Amino acid sequence: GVHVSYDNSIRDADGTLVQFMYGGDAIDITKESHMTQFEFCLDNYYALLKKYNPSALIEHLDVESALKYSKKTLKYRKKHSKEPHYKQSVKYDPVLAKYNPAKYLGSVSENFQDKLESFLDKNSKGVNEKKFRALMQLKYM
Amino acid sequence: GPEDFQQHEQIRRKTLKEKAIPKDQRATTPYMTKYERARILGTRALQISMNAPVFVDLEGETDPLRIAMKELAEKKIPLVIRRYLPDGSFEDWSVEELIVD
Amino acid sequence: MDISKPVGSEITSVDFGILTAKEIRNLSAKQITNPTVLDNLGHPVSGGLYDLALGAFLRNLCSTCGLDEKFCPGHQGHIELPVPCYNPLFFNQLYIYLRASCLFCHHFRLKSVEVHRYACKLRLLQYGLIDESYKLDEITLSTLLNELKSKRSEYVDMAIAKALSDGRTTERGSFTATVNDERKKLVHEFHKKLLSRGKCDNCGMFSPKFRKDGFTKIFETALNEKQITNNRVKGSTYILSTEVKNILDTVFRKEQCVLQYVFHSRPNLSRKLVKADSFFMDVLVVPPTRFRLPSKLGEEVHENSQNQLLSKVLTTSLLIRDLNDDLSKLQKDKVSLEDRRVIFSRLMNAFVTIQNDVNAFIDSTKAQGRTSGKVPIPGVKQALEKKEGLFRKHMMGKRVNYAARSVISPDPNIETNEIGVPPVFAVKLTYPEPVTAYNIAELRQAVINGPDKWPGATQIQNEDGSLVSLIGMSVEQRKALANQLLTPSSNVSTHTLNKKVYRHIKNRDVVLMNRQPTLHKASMMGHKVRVLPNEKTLRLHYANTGAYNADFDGDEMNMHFPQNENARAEALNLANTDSQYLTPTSGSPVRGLIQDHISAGVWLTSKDSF
Amino acid sequence: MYKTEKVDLALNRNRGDPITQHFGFGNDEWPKEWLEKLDEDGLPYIGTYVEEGDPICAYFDDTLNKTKIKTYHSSEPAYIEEVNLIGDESNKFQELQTVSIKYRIRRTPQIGDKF
Amino acid sequence: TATTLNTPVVIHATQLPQHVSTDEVLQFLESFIDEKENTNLSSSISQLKRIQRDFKGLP
Amino acid sequence: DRLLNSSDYTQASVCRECGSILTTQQSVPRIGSISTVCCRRCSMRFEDADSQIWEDGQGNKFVGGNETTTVAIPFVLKYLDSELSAMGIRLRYNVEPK
Amino acid sequence: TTCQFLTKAVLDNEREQLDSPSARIVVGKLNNVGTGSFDVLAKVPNA
Amino acid sequence: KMQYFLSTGNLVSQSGLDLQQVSGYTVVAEKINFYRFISHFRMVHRGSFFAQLKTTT
Amino acid sequence: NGTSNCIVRVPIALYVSLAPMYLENPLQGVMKQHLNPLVMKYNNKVGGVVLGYEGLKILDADPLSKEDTSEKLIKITPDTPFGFTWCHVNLYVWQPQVGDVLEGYIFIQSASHIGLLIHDAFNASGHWVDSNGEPIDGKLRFTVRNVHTTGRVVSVDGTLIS
RNA sequence: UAAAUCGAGAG
DNA sequence: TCATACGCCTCTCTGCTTATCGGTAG
DNA sequence: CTACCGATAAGCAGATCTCTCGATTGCGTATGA
Ligand SMILES: Nc1ncnc2c1ncn2[C@@H]1O[C@H](COP(=O)(O)CP(=O)(O)OP(=O)(O)O)[C@@H](O)[C@H]1O
Ligand SMILES: [Mg+2]
Ligand SMILES: [Zn+2]
Ligand SMILES: [Zn+2]
Ligand SMILES: [Zn+2]
Repeated sequence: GVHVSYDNSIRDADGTLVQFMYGGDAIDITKESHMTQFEFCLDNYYALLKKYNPSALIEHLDVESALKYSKKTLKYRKKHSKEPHYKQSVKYDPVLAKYNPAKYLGSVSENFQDKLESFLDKNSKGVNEKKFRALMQLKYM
Repeated sequence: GPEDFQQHEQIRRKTLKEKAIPKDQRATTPYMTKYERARILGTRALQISMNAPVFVDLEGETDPLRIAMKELAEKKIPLVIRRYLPDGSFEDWSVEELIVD
Repeated sequence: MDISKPVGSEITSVDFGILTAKEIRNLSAKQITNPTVLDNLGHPVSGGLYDLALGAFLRNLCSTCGLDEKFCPGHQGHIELPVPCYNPLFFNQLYIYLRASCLFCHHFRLKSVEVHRYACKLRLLQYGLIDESYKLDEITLSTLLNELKSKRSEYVDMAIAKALSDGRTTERGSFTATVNDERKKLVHEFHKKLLSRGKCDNCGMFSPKFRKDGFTKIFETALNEKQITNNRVKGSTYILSTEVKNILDTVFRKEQCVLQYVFHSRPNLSRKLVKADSFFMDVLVVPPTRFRLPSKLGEEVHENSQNQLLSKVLTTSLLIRDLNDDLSKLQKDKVSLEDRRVIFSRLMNAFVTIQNDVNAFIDSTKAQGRTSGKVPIPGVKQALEKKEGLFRKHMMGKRVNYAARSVISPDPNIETNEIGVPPVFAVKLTYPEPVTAYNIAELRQAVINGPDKWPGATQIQNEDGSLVSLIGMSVEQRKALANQLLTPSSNVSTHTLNKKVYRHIKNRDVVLMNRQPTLHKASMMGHKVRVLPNEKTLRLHYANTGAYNADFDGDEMNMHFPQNENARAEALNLANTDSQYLTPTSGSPVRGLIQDHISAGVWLTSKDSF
Repeated sequence: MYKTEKVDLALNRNRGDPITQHFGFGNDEWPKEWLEKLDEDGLPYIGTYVEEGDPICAYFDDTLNKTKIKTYHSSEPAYIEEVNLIGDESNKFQELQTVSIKYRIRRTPQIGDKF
Repeated sequence: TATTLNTPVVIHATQLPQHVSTDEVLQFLESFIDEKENTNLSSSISQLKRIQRDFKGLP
Repeated sequence: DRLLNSSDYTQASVCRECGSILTTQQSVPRIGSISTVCCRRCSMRFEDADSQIWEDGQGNKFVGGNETTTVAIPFVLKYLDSELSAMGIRLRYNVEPK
Repeated sequence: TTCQFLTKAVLDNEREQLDSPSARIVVGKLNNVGTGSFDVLAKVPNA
Repeated sequence: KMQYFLSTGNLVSQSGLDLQQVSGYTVVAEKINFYRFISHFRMVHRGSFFAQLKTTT
Repeated sequence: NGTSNCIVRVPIALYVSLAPMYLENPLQGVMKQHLNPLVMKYNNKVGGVVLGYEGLKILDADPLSKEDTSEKLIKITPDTPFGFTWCHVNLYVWQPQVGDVLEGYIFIQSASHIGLLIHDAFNASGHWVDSNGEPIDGKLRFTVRNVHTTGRVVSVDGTLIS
């Protein structure tokens, strides 16, 4: 009976909540295959962009709030990374908790965002980091 | 004709109105899920097979499902999707606002 | 299902309940009296188990609705048991409630304050106040007890009132898994505490201790030597079903306050009082003749097992009724003590045997009495319980129309998403295409071709459900029917409908193709159909074998044909084989060429090949 | 394929009642097309093509006063191979009651046949 | 017949009956056919045209 | 489609208030009438009480109870409900457009 | 244990709303998972 | 009685004959092929009592 | 007639089914599917034989929509393209009442029964001598003590005495 | 046309 | 003498549930 | 001192994919023939 609801929170048929997010990220296991392959995505950027068409996915999307909160939270965690697990008092919850990942571009997981930032920092490459980040955030959405 | 039915009708419509989520605050996925697309295509094909009026050019097509897919491509399907939330509240999206893929 | 026959009403919810003796007497169409199913001639006998008021039998018109066998829904009947009989389902509850009760003050052996606290807790949990129930315990704070009862009741009344106004609960009560668990735990603890302590504190009197020997006999033990002393200071017989029924009826009438919340998981909006004459069945309900039809070989006719059980029921009932009549004359004509005593012992044995009989009728395992036997007739419970029972074999899985099965053979010449449908399957499986302006030419050609030449049609379902078969029609008749395919309907009621042509499965259709055991999603996809007119095997491409886990091996797998547009569009899109490229187990791909295509690629892609 | 079936007429009158069903043809208006697969004594000709719906044996019953026929009960076409008339060990020289009929079905190798 | 194609599933009356106001049924009778013909072949008009003139004149 | 629409689909009548499927039945017309579907439990015998009364097949006259609708249910559900009624358990089905 | 769970549900008059797939299958209702997790309405242009 | 035993496989006895199982004592000597036929006469069974226990030793 | 209107307007709230072919013309589709057959037929729920209707409405399934919107919502059943929706319409129904006075003509006369035609549209069931000697004519006041409605058309019976 | 038990098999 | 209807005619796992021997306060 | 409360010891109850064939169906007895 347990199934994904329209709140992105999975729950049983009667209504009792089991998880607030599918695995914490609400990403499909079938479509997770090429979300970490940053090299492959960079290589086929043009084909992936033609597939996704971000131009037609703007009038029904919000792009700024989720990205701002994600940057703030990322800086917060980086500042507080060298802290014990129990002492890490929560002031900024993960962006997925508040902003719907299916409606707010940039509301991605902490693991995916960390991997994307590490790849963009270690690999300095016409595609710039901004367009690649936007494409991969749309891919996550 | 009793008020013992008027009261029931009034309370039913009141509960239904309190259930509906206003268009200004629906917070679901703007995209059309695969299940929604499949159900819309099937229902439109059923209606076409039952002699409902069509809006697209029938370029030598005999499959109601194919006609439904053509209408969905042209975004001329006159159907409204009532997404249901776990408590009972619903948001009345239509195929026009919903974007495919 | 016919898409031209819409149904408006829907079964929103189902609530269980216990049938009362009054309604079934009002509901029934006839009372079954004699235990003779069939007479010498085989004609149904009035008052028997196959009475014509219980449903049309064979060629006999039903005497209740006046309809033939195929048209008679089957009207239920009832029988009148002579003595109230214990329901074998509720016998544990009967035992629990007969124990932990006082026969003198007609209350439970628990304190009135304790049962009031439990009733208040259960009433709070009815609406879902899972916290107020625990907060009620801290109101501990002979004459003050009446005030304590009011204080707890006042707290319960306002706790519900504040929860209903602000929207935390509606008047129907909130029921969730955790409140159900808390209610179950509370009820279990309540029963355990009830059964624990004797010496009923309402009047301070010891009560006899009951015992059971099977599910039909209940005995009680008198008070012991130390126990018999204190009974008068205040100032292993066999008990009867009638007197236990009276005792429990009076006890329930006295303790309705707690019993209502014990016997309801939701607020009792119906306000109906619970009664102890619910574990006791004075009337049995016989299923209609349609559900009790007899088995039939070519000649070997076998009786219904339910009919045998009900006939034995009626035999025992008639014997008891005759013995009671003989008991009456032995009393008006006064005789010696033993003369009535022997037949009274026989009557008690008859009561015991009718209890065992009803226990056997409901539950086969609870039956007592078997020396050698051949096979113990399953009860109605045995018809719904095991893997072969009604549930797991007839609603959790059913045999399906419009579906085929055969051996699979490979075919690398189909487009890795299609199925090779043999022409033998292609002439039997059909789809109900309704005729329209765009479908008229194709369906006219199919009707003209007929049920034997693929592509073709086998039936032409009219607007008013009239099915016209094309099996025994000539070419001229089929041509005339195709000409009369799309015509303006004269009937006003059927002016919104059009004829449906049961066309053969064409090349554009989609089928569900499944292999057992289905260990995951991929073992049941939807392939497009390709009609290969050679032989009689379902021909499958080579990529699907990895997901289906089959070899062309003598392996067999089914092929279901969905019969409506929703299922077509939803097997073509959601269940189609293209969408199952990656299994959800770990996201790894599951399709691809297997054995010689790999070697061919290794040899072709080597740089030694020009 | 070799398959045999036993046409036991004396299976409904299992009691001591005398014979009420005899092999052969009655005097009613039975169809004349029954003689294209059945002999004069209500038995199938040897080497006969029998398919679904084709008569297998003709028996006459003294009660219904009609000529009824048993029927082949398989979709696979078959050939009549052997017809045996089984007698009764009882002293009573009863009529022909039980008859054994053997079929022959050509199992040529089609695809799907395991080798 | 009597299917969900020509008969309502439920025909509950919402309110109490109300007699005809303004004393003239012609405010509806003259406008009933005005919106009808400006099928139903079950004497739906044949026997319905005999109830309008009687309140006005003679048949 | 695999479990109901193509296995045991039946448009069985149902009573709106009693919520029972096999308690309903058909009536016997007098002359040129219509065999309307009626509920046995709903109907009251004419002793305890035209187009208001319906009779059974044995000549008994029952008044009232002639409100019911049609629902799409499997037949095995009806068989299970009959088996439960044999156990003394009543299943009540709530019909939406009451 | 169809018998045991039937008594435990009929003693307390457990009304069920037909939410799990098993109940909907028993009563022959459209499921609530997947394509049955929503309704479909028609935009009719009347006067 | 012996013909019934042969035609059904069930062993009806008042002592049990020191044999654990009751049914499945006679099998039809199938003649699909001579290998099958001759294999019928050389086979042995551990007993139908051993066809249900889960001890694979 | 007998100083009684006998023509009562009874609004109803009926649950109907709309065909897929009546989608761009839904109100007319509903009226032609359900309301037109009810004309000139005796319906017990409304009270009597319906003479007509006016003021058809379709109850929207989107409550937040206005009450004057020209585009309404019909609920489509999962198993069937047919749509079900509530409706509101006023029914003009002839409502005879038992024990009252009704005026009706006589068209067909028989040996036993007298054929009374109320407004020449209420079927019911050779000059002779009356109480005053006047020949039997159509104009008379009869009673409605007994009403026949088992047949396809409702009928009334009665006698001059009250 | 049935229903149960046993036996022999296929994946 | 002798036939068919009536009357029966012994080698696995998880809990739950009840009964009975110890202890603490009053 | 003795009743309420636990803590084992024992017993009890419920469990441990589809498809095709074939074969088979009780003794026992007791009275009207
Ligand atoms: N008890 C059982 N349950 C389910 N499936 C079974 C089964 N017993 C056998 N099978 C089937 O028998 C077939 C054997 O296939 P597998 O042994 O699993 C692949 P394999 O070992 O590579 O065979 P190969 O050596 O012939 O190439 C499977 O398709 C399996 O479904
Ligand atoms: Mg294989
Ligand atoms: Zn009947
Ligand atoms: Zn007491
Ligand atoms: Zn009812």
